[PDB]
Amino acid sequence: MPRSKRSKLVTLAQTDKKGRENKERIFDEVREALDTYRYVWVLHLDDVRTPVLQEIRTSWAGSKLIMGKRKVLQKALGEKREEEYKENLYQLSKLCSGVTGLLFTDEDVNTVKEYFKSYVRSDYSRPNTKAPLTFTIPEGIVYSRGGQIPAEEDVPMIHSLEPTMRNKFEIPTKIKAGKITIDSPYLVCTEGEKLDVRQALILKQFGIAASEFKVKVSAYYDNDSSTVESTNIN
Amino acid sequence: PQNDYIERHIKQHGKRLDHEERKRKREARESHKISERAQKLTGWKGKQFAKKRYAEKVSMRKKIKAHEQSKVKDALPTYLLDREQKFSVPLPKVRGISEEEMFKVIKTGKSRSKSWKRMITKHTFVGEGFTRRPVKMERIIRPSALRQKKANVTHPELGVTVFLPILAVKKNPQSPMYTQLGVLTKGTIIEVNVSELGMVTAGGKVVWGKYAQVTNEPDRDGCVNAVLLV
Amino acid sequence: MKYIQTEQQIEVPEGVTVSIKSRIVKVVGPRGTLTKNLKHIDVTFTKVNNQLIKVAVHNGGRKHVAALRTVKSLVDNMITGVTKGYKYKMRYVYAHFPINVNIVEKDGAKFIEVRNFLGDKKIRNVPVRDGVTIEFSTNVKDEIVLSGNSVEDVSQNAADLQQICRVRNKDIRKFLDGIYVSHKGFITEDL
Amino acid sequence: AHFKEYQVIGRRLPTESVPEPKLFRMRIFASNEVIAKSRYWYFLQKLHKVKKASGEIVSINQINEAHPTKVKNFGVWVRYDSRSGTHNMYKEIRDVSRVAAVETLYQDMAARHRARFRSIHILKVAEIEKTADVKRQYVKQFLTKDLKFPLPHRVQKSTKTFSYKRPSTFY
RNA sequence: GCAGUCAAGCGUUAGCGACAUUGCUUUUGAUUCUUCGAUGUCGGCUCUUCCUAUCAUACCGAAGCAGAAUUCGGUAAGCGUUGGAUUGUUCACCCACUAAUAGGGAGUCUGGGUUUAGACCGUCGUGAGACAGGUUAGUUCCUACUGAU
RNA sequence: AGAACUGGCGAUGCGGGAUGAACCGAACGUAGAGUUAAGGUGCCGGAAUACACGCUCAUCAGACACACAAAAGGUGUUAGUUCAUCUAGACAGCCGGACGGUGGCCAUGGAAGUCGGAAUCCGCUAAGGAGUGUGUAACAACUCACCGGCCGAAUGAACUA
Repeated sequence: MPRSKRSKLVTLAQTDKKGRENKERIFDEVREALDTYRYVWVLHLDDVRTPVLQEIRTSWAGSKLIMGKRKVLQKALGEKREEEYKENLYQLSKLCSGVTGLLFTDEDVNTVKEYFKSYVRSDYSRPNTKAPLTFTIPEGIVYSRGGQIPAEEDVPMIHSLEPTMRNKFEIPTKIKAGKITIDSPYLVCTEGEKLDVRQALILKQFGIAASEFKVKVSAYYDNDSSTVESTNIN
Repeated sequence: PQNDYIERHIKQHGKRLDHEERKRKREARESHKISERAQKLTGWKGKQFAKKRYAEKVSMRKKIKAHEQSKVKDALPTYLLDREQKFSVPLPKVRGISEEEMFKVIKTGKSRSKSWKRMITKHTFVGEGFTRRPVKMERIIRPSALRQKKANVTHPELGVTVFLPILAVKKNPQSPMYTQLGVLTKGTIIEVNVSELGMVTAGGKVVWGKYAQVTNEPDRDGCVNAVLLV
Repeated sequence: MKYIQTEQQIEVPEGVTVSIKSRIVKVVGPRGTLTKNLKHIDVTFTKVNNQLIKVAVHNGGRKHVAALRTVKSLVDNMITGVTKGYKYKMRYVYAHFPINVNIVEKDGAKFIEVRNFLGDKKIRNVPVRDGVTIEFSTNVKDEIVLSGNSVEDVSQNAADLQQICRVRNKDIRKFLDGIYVSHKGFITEDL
Repeated sequence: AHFKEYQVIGRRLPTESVPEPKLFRMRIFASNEVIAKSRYWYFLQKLHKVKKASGEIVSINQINEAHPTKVKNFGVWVRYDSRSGTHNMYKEIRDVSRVAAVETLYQDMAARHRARFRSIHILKVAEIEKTADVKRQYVKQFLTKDLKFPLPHRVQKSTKTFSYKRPSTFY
């Protein structure tokens, strides 16, 4: 297959791939941190906002946490008994179902669990989850916030996003003289309904982040006791 | 009339539904269309298409190289900065222009049997002292259209060409009778008024004339090129 | 490189059952019946399970291998149409002249009729292809709905209906009257 | 062609006071002993200059296939100069015997690269005994477990100029 | 073109060299009033035939194309491409009307002229003699197609 | 252009090259038998529509005094060289992150990264460009440079015939 193969759309940018060097650095960091701190915790961060993660890091900067590829992190912790860096460390790795998010610290379990339980932040719909609340787009002139606000002050939607609504959000709409308008109100969400990608994108565009994401933890590891307790918070 | 409003109308009707989709489909089909045309565009068109493609590829390569180099990271006075910038002749053993049709024969008289006339088909410089003699004496004829007074002059220094009057011709090889005739005959050495450059030899005696050799062939070109023998 | 064996797997739901002799393919399901001819393609079908069907090419080339991956796609599309059903929506918008659309019963063929397009007096007619039912998109301002079993027939009908409203010798940027496909989907909604 | 394997050796005829010089042995495939000897001298005059007058063939012996019944893969390295100059090339061929593999390689080279017998120089041929040695799909394709495939569009030559049965593919 | 410049590649592998690139290449829509020895017979009438490197009509396409109308790439030879004008040479330019009044080859009735007619003015020579010009006088059924027995 | 040198025509029949006064072969009386050089073995044209390895889709390919419009180009085909990605999950496909000082500094009614322009920092990490683009009066709105959630076994880049 010399010719007619798939072409490329490479674009010039001031950034390059880190390559295997970053993976090796993460491996070494995980290995060092395993013995650096008495307590090791696993945090699931499949979908988390960058500012929230930065704020969490700053709150307990001393309680440094190392993140990376799930498979790479599992290899660093040791998936098998003969590969574990520490005795019975594979139990923590096995319970790591989500994306870690390996936290190393010294404070007792009570402090960590209280911090996890007492913290919660708003988040997008994140489809495959129950609808946080019902929402229907009002008719007439539309607004950037979806109309669930004092629309008398809200700025009308920009014309540039009308094609996005037609194609991306898949919401039938028409174009009017000055502002985007719809002939009839179109429902997009309802209580207890499993949302879809289109609904999530629409909610994110309207800024209705009625959902609330919270840190998820599955277990932790004790350096001395060499035992893993399947602590869970919901 | 009615300045750029068309943008306003586009903003009030917003990118007709099929326009974006059609544009995207055309852009996707652009590669296939170019590949197909690489086989189409037959004689007198495929050559131009290939030349354009080669130029585009060279430009893309040079732009990629510049980006890659950038991603890695003759003193002049304060008033000249930020401003635009073994005695063998350069061309020995010139082509041996033979004594041939170049001395074109023009038939004279109503009955063309006593021409006796020869015409020089080579560029020649004479100057003010031409003074065409009576027609009966025109044994050799140098046409006016083929006479040039200013020849291009250059030197491997600053690459500046300036048209200068031709002063005279001193030595034309290959039967210098041509020298006596004043013909250019590329390979000749001619004097040129170099007063424009104003180069001054040792002793403060400003020079304004130097001998230069014709580089280009004025017979096959409408311009005369020479290089200063400095 | 002249692959000795190449094939693909086709999943047939229990709601339909196909029969493949020499390459004329009949499809029967809850949404009616469909047929297609594939003799020209020169491929071979093979049954490995009651719900799975395989198509294989022996000692073929890239030009012939590509045929397999499109025959599989066509079979999948036919199965979905006979089971899921294909629905097409085509909205039309007019600036000044109110466009009128009606399904005239002339000659039985039921040609799609359009009038008052940009004020043009000439009547434009487009035949309704077999296997696709034309219906109006009630509750949707100025929109028509097309659906059926054959994807190709519906797509060709929509293409003809949108091309018949072409604008000539006019700036497309300023001229907006026409027929544009809204979106592509299925009759079910929510199957 | 139906080449044969000949063991060609040289001696660099002994100069005075230097009896029994170094002996060099070469494995080469040729249709006859004369061609094998000529190729031996051609390679000798390239690896280390020794002319025909200054050398001679110690002996020539035909090498028969050790096991001309086991089907095996063969790794072959090929070098040729056409149209461009010298450049290395590697190929993998599955055949019963080394001579058959060499013949198939020569035919494939002639078909694809238009190379000639003199333009092709045999470098090394190594037998394969286990998987993971072959690195190309077109050879690995035949190593699949229980490989099966029919012959499509089978046709048979007709002895008679005309047939009344309207012969069809069999099937 | 000349002399460089960057240097995709080949290099004895110090030199070459594709594409770009700098200097010739009245900065205030000013007016150059410029149009410089074509030594040759061709020039113009009608009709037919062939090409597209096509002017209109036809086809569709890209445009600050909003229309009118305009700039241009491409398909297309189907049908059209008219009329006056100089000569103190018509190696060519003007403007009536149209949608346009496209470019060539295959030469084929008429007029300059390509040639000895006879003469003249001046050139050149002691002269016959011929011209750097020029004017006058001029004479050049065999085969194939269309109808019929 | 010019020199010495070799062969044929010159003075020449014969087979083939559609035909060529310079090509390939070839030691010219009259006949018979058998084997060849050159050309071939679908018909004119006497001889396999012979075997075997592959290529060739060509809008007038290809069978062309081999001579140059000939250098590249084809998301056309067949075969090979080098460098990296790799089950510390190969390429490609669906989803999220794409931060914080910051709305950098001078230009100034607007340049919040995408009308001007100098460097392009430090804090920060799995990763973030004082920005690649689409589009806005002004951000805003969306994509990748780069990373992760699923997949699921070889992949991407430059060259040669």
